[PDB]
Amino acid sequence: GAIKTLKQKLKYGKKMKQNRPIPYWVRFKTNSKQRYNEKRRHWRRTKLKM
Amino acid sequence: TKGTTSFGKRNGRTHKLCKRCGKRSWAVQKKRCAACGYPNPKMRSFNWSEKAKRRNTMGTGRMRHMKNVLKKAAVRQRQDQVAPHQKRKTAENRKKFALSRKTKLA
Amino acid sequence: GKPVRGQRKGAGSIYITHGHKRQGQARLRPLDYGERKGFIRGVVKEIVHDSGRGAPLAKVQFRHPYKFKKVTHLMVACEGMYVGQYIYCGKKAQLAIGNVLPLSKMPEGTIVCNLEAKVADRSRLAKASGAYAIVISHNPDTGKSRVKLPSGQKKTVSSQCRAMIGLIAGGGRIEKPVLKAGNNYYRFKVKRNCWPRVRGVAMSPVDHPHGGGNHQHIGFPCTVSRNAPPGQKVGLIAARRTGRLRGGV
Amino acid sequence: AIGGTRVRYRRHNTKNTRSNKIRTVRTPGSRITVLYRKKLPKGPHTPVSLGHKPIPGVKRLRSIQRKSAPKRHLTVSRAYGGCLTHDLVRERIIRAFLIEEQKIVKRVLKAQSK
RNA sequence: ACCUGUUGUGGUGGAUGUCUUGGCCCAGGUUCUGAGGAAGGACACAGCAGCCUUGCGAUACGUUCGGUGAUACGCAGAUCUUGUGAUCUGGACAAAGGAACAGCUUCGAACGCAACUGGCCAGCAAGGGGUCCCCCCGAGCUGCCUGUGCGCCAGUGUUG
RNA sequence: UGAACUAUACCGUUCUACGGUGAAGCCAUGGGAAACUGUGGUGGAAGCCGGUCGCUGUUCUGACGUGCAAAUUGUGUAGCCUGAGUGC
RNA sequence: GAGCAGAUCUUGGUUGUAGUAGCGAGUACUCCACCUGGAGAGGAGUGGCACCCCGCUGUGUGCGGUUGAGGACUGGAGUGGAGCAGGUUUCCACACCAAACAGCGUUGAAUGUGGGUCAACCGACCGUGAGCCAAGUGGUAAGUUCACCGAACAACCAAAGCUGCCU
RNA sequence: GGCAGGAAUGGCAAACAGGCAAGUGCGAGCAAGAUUCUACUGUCAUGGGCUGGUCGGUGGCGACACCCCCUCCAGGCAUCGAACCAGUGAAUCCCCUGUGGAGUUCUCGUUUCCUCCUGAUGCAGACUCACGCGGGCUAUCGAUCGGCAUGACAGAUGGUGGUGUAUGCCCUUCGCUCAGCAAGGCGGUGUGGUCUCACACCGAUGG
RNA sequence: AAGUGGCAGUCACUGGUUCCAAUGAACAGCCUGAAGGAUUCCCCUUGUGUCCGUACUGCAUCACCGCAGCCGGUCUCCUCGACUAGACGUCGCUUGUCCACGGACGAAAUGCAGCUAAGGGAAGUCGGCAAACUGGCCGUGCACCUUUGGAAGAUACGGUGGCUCCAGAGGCCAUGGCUCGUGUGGAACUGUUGCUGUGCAGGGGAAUCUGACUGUUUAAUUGAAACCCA
RNA sequence: GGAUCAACGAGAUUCCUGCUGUCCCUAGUCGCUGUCUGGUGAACCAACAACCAAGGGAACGGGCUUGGAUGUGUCAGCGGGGA
RNA sequence: AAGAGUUGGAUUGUUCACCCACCAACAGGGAACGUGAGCUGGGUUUAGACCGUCGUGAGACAGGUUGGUUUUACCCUCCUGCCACAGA
RNA sequence: CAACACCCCGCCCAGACCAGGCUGGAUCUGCGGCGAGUGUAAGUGCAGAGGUUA
Ligand SMILES: [Zn+2]
Repeated sequence: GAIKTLKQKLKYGKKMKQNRPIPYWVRFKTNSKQRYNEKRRHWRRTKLKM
Repeated sequence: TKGTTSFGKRNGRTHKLCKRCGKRSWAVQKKRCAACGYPNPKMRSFNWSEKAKRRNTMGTGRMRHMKNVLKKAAVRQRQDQVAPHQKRKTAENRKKFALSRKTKLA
Repeated sequence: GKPVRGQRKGAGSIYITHGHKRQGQARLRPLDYGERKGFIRGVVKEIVHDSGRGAPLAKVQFRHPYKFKKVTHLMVACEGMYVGQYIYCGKKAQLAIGNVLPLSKMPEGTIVCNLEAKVADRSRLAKASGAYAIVISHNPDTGKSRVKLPSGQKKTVSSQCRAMIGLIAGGGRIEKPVLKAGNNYYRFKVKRNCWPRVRGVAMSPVDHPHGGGNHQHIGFPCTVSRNAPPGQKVGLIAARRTGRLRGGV
Repeated sequence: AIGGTRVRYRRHNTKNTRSNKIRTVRTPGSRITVLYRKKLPKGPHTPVSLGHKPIPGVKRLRSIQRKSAPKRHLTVSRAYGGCLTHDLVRERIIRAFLIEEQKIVKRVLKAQSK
């Protein structure tokens, strides 16, 4: 709902920011780097505890 | 009844985020973290769970001061491995160093 | 196996009194210079219903002993006491209904209520609906007094204990048979968590010394000892006798 | 008429408590909205002891309207005005006068019997 | 055509072989945290960055300085070269000189009181700003136990 | 460690169509020597009845029983529905 | 730490079953048009024809979305409009569905990018209630989720640090 | 620092209870927020600066009415259950007459449908004998006068003062009139270029 | 000059009335009075109003929980027209929606659901299980037994449409104008005797055992004679 | 707790009436299945297999022994068997 | 001589038993005491509860009573119909 | 190559799907008629219980 705490809102915003796919230029980093973002949540799949 | 149809009444929150351990283990009603026990000053930790200790031991966080003191200790240790320590100024050279300094600056 | 109902009650978690909306302690005005030497006047300012109690209470307002003020005490009401009554409290008070005076200024036939059990105590005896004590006798050798209590007993209390003259109001309420379970429900809902009451023969042997069996019965004498531990002290506690009471009690 | 004729809470309370009390008005824009009521307090009263009756000549104001109101809305121009009704004031006067008279009588008659 | 089989081949599958910035084991040394704020937890911080980092804190993948001495790099972009000089590295870390020793949001022993609140628009207040007042911002001080000292006291305690 | 399901106590608070029936009290009135009493209304009580929401869960021993569902389901059938009611 | 066929053995990958059982509550769709690489449907359909053209022949009751025209459902104790708890960006727009998901796929709560939430008046915040904590004191070998919460109601208690005038 | 007061530690805890104050165009204009922005129209709480002569005064028989700080105590509001009955008001809904637009018209139907609206706020007004909604109180009179009366669905009252009467007095829910305010909205009828949109006109402020 | 078109349910307020062996919070804040005391004589970060929540969902058929986009569950508010006693049930304006994997073939057998069925009427079966009968309202009327309250809607009998009339209640302006019983009774005519025409909507009676009643109960095989009650 | 007991009961039992597909004795009809189908598509189970009679045998065989059958492969059903 | 037949009911969970009838007759038996992925669930045989007797008791009871979830076939075969290939 | 069989398109005496039967100048789709089912259509002019009006 609309009612939140400032702490909860900051945490939800950080989770929104983390919910992002890897930059494209990252795989090319010489020593073989990450291909995809394995830490990526979706509101349907997995819920935040909070 | 027990299962599917009483899992729907399961809103609410016994626990919420604790401000010491950032874990959703802080019991709301009795304001007591179920993991670290926040209100009391000691951290909650029992010998009957090595894993629970492992998950909080010093070396799992920033260590933003103990890492520095440990790197200093490492510098000292890898000096003393090369050679035992020798104090630069001792009782037998203080006076010589001091009067040398005096004549040189005067 | 498991503890007993009357053993979980004494723990006092959900068996606390439902007193939130009550009026407070109903006691006689404390003993001070006025009530000891002469008399003090108080106005019966209000008669009120107290939750969980059968007798009405009375907000009675006196003056402050040493302050410019008005102390509004609250005492169980005397039957016949009305609002604006001017009750009198002290040694030189007169023998009138509602007055509070020491148990020595009372002749040996007086009917008293709100009786003290100790000096400077405040009304710990004869306080329920229609309750009254009767002053039997005085002893000046000791300064004491034999009084007959509502229970029919005869208690000796000092003649400096203060009582109130008359009956306790709200009398006659056990002379109406509760007709429904809901009446007793509402009755005890404001007193404490004690109703309904499961009987021990209807339980299982884990829950009560009476439970179990293929027929609901107690297999042992119900009359249990007085030294019985808490947990087997169920039944008739240290009963001197049993059965129908006939002739004398 | 416009947008229907059903209504909706406009404040942060969706429980039919004694403090919501919507009013269901119709707006200039042919709409239909709610306006919330306010509690009308009982105004001053005589003491519970002396009969709990309302005192005339004073208007019912909430707390802060009372704080900011003119003096005529709050007071009456009699003794104990706004705190007692004229009848209670009268019995107070008469009881006081007659009891002082009896006090005089008794003290002078005891100084006589001296 | 279907089935069974045998080869060849192609798929599905990840066994094998070989290795390994990893573990495990033994021996030696040290044990070097914290009210000057620890260990942990949050929220922040990158031109293109989500994660990770014993990265870092509004000076935020880094600041001063030393050692080194032309890179760094997945893209670009101006700085940089017989040099105050790229990069990497050293506990903000060497100077033997009592020379030098920056900064570090926020909860946390967590410290004005609280807190599921960034609440009490806390009290006091150096200063800065808008116009003596007043207004806004505001460093800093205010935790408890115990010890010592200082100030003020209390007692029909002992006395003068 | 757990009272988010669930049991119970307290604090605050919410919800309860439409009918049937017709308690006390009351009004007129007939009878009677009186005590008492007949009739027509009014009134709207009850852990009263039917019944909606709702809650519960009888019966089909119906459906399903690799389900919609680790307990639900019927264009059914039932219990209660001003109270010892109900939820948050 | 040295040999496997078994231990309802452990971990992994598979097979038949089997294109099978199924994907049957909540009444329901239809027509034209546009959006398409294609969707009134063809692989060089076929004979002249030497690709144009003229003939002949075949096309599954037909993907998705959205206007419009009809047919129906919800039927105010709603499939409507608001908010609680919970969710936490799912909201909006654009691009995009040939990666995958939606038991189809020109659509979506999908994917990618970029936006959006403005308060003296609506609420938390202010206290108080049930209840709790510190303090005070006590209990314990000892920390404690040890005891007491007592302005109705405690104690073993020196808790009035505030107000008026003078200064 | 002196004097005078001052028993009884500090908090937490309800997004349903207590608790200051905002309404309309739901728009200027949003793709997405809106009692938050916007245009109007308001409301609330609170701070600072400035400019020999002192119990505020008066009217009413009364109920009461009007104009011109400090201490302590006594009260009260906040403030409180449920059900049922009656009344009034609101919006909804419906009806009659009329208007503006639309649907039907094979026949009938002065027909059928929509619209014709009004918020907070005002130290504005008329009543308040509620001569629309009802309680309380005042003054006068003094009842049952011999058949007691008044008022209610039901209650209920009355020498502890009924009925009747009047400058009657008070409070409150409203409702009504005005300002807000018709400029807005609603149902339309048009003009102008068009555009990265302003003007004109009409149509119940009905019972 | 300055209530009033109507009346239905809801809401608010007002005046009451009943219920309780039940009497239905506190605090902050605010006000009045009583008694004392004392009494120099418009402008300002459009003054201040700081801090945090503010999207959307939210009885969800896809936004939460149930492993899921699960016929389950989950808090409150508003709530139109016609029939009707109606917040039942049936249909419709406003709002929203056509989404639940579909298509052909009259579509076997079997099944799960809806209905019918001659003659008989429990002969079926452990057992009338399942289904059926009855059903609303009005008028007449109603037995045993009884704790005198009930039983009781006992059982039962008759009627019910459409149309045209006849009676029948009130209000306002001033016995006339206007409004005016969707609320009742009677009659005439009428119909292939049929009318609570649909949805909805008791079958009834007579005993034995048992628990007095109402309430409670093993969430997920037992709702009971068990528990509770007075 | 014994005995009566009005009222009440989704309690247990018995009788009567009415009514009926419960039955004699079944038939018809209809929606959704199934049935065919486009898209999608599991699991249970699985020593290997999968026609019988008798015999013997861990006394009730699919295999053994002696006989009798048996072309291979379907589709919808089916509940005897696979103790 | 085993071809065909051997019934309708009342009580009882009943096999059995016992009556009422009809009939030519109302024979006796088997098949995992045929037959529950065919049904039913009356009975035995859970958890609830009552009575009686037994036991100090919890509890026992071929003593009585009431109430109590019977799941899955789409595999193979048999059987029923249906069809093709016959190619080995 | 033809000859025939089969499929698609038609009709059912048949059928779960298949299979079976019939048919290609067949047929299909209508229209008309017959027989049947219901029970006297709309529109328009015979009585109508009564009320209403001149
Ligand atoms: Zn913690």
